[PDB]
Amino acid sequence: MIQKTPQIQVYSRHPPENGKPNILNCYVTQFHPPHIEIQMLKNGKKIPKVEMSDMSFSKDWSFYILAHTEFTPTETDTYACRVKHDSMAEPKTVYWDRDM
Amino acid sequence: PHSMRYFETAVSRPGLEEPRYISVGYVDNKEFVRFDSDAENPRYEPRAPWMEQEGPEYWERETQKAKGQEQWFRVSLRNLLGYYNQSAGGSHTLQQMSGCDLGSDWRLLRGYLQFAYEGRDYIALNEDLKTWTAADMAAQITRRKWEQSGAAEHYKAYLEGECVEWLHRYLKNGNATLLRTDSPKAHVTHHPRSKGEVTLRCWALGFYPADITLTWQLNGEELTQDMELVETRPAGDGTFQKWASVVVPLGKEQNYTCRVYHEGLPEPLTLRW
Amino acid sequence: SSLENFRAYV
Repeated sequence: MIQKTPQIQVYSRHPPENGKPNILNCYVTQFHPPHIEIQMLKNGKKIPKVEMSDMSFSKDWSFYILAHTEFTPTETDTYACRVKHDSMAEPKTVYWDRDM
Repeated sequence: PHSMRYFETAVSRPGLEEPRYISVGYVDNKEFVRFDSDAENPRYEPRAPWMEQEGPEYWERETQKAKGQEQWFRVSLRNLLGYYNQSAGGSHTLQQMSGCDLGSDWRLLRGYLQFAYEGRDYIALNEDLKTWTAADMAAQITRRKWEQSGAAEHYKAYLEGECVEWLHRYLKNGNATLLRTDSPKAHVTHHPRSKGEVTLRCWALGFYPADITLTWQLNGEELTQDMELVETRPAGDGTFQKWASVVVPLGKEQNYTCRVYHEGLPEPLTLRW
Repeated sequence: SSLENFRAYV
């Protein structure tokens, strides 16, 4: 019952340059319970070999985790992070915005 | 400002005897060790290069202690279930943060010990390392139980002893890593926002440590309450990122300046579109 | 070096 909705940030490790290999990050924070499912997407399709960091929690007790995968940003492909957590009745999908 | 902390988490697994237990140690906010109950072979593991200095007996000792913590958290979670009249059919969490801080003079500055149930403050050891602060009625039970047993002295001893001992050692072994900086690489971007207005983003990338301050100014004044500041995020390679943006009238961008303050920067940066 | 909690449980 003590639930906290996760905050989600989707961003690249290095400045985005269409055509050049990079790493896409999905930083999920401020959530509780610790149980959480994260999937990274490319044009609505799950990206294979997505790496999950080990989970941790911050000074305010809320948990956080970092999911990341290799990707090559383009002109037309879309990238997003879909998070399923008990605090939400439905999975939340956040798209990558290269200006954020 | 130096410190060491162990963030422990125990999550009950309905129907099972053993809860999942995860312990992560930090020195100056850098993860350096970790023990996870789920691993194929549970053992504290090195998470910082400088920890490769420790011999096999170190990991062996830490691992045993972890086993001890598993049992403590297991029993405590069962007790808490009773305190709150909760059902075992559901999952619950018990967390603990403990450690010490060193001041500029190097002496111990303060010791810490705090617990949280279901992610909410439960009970905490006060700075005097003698009295307890309970968050609710349930915790009051624990408080009275611990005063009568004199648990405080146990924690105080570790916090003023072993905790300080190993923090000095760790700060000494990973000195070259922990005391380094990677000043931020910054730049400003320009983006469309709405009619007659645009967004200016001040980016700070690849910096370490995470501590940083970004500000915007308009004709000599910092735009405190009219600035969107994102929460600091990990780049994934050990460094961090952060940015602050402001919405400005199209045509007056040149009137705004961004300042970046980081300890790797002897003088604050000053950028603009 | 990690801490070992006191014998008294919550």
